[PDB]
Amino acid sequence: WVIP
Amino acid sequence: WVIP
Amino acid sequence: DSCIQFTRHASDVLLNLNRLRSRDILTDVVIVVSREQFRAHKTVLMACSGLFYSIFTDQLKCNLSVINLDPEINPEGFCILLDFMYTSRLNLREGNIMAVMATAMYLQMEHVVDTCRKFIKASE
Amino acid sequence: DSCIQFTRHASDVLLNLNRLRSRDILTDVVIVVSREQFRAHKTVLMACSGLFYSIFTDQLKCNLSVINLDPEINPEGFCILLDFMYTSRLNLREGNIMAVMATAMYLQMEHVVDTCRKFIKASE
Ligand SMILES: N#Cc1c(Cl)ncnc1Nc1ccc2c(c1)CC(=O)N2
Ligand SMILES: N#Cc1c(Cl)ncnc1Nc1ccc2c(c1)CC(=O)N2
Ligand SMILES: [Cl-]
Ligand SMILES: [Cl-]
Ligand SMILES: [Cl-]
Ligand SMILES: [Cl-]
Repeated sequence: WVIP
Repeated sequence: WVIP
Repeated sequence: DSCIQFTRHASDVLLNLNRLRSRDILTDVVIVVSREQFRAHKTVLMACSGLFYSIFTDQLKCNLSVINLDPEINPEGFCILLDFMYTSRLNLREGNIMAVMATAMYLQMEHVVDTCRKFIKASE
Repeated sequence: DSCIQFTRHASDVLLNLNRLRSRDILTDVVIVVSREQFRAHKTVLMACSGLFYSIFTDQLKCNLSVINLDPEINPEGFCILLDFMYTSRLNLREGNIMAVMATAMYLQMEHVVDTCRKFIKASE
């Protein structure tokens, strides 16, 4: 999971 | 396009 | 093999599938979550959820145009997960995390359940 | 928005759509290319090809279970492009490049046409  |  | 790969292909396919959903193009099922209804593509639902994969591979349920979810399922939680299926983006907030996690457990979406558990553990 | 994103989501969806195709699950069209037939999902075809996007948004053609391609289309070229649609992987070789490029032009798959043009220009 990432900060897009 | 890339070499996968 | 000696194939070449187009990096953005999977993302572009998903963007187009979401565009088709938004315009209600070739949607083949309506998911009913208490008073709310959500139109979708069976193949996308199966590709994202262990529960829908089970439902639409069933010889009788594969032909149903309407699927009614358990009454305990929160419509907003379902909406957030349906958006995630079609976009890879999860709108996870303090106010919806419990509903999203419970919906993801029911839908059998392990990666979503995982990040919900981690975000909850960080707040305790 | 304040969304989080699962990097592998689009790739995982596409892998599952290809698994459904391989098992002939919820495929809703057969593409006929001279003596050969290819089963697929209309939504994936539309998401990858300008030609299929046009065909399946047509009020009459959207309901067809069989689509016959132009007799000039090479089945192997179509097979290679169909695999690319479901995998992001293009099996481009000296022996098939001309057929793949012609098929991609017909199918309106601009990125494939682009790499074919570039590979051809490098060999002249
Ligand atoms: N459509 C399809 C499909 C196929 Cl073909 N093969 C394998 N899994 C498929 N989908 C599916 C099954 C289980 C789970 C998920 C997706 C996400 C998750 O957390 N569990
Ligand atoms: N399905 C869908 C779709 C939608 Cl909804 N919106 C916009 N394009 C869509 N698909 C589509 C249209 C044109 C082209 C491609 C795909 C690849 C390419 O080279 N040209
Ligand atoms: Cl029904
Ligand atoms: Cl997931
Ligand atoms: Cl027909
Ligand atoms: Cl393309």
